[PDB]
Amino acid sequence: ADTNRTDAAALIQEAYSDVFLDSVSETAKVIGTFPVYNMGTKTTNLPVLSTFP
Amino acid sequence: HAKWVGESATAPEGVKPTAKATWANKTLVAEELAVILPIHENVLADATEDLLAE
Repeated sequence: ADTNRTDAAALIQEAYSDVFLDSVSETAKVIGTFPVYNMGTKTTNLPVLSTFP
Repeated sequence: HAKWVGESATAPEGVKPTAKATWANKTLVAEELAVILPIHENVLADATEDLLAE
């Protein structure tokens, strides 16, 4: 007879740690990188010169 | 529990017994109970009593 870990089990709490717990990281880059145009409607037209004499 | 003991250096009645204590676990588990009371907006307007308070 010896009062093993399974006889004492109800006295033995596991602990918890946040050391490896993180949110998602914001990896997106195109809005930070390229110039942004604020659109007032679904479609916008951009005229460009195509040819010259 | 304790036991009565002899004094022998060699006979089995001179030896003190070993023994265990032991623990067990009870648990609270939270369980939910609920109801939904649907009522029609016109009935709630035409009644003389506040049926939402009731």
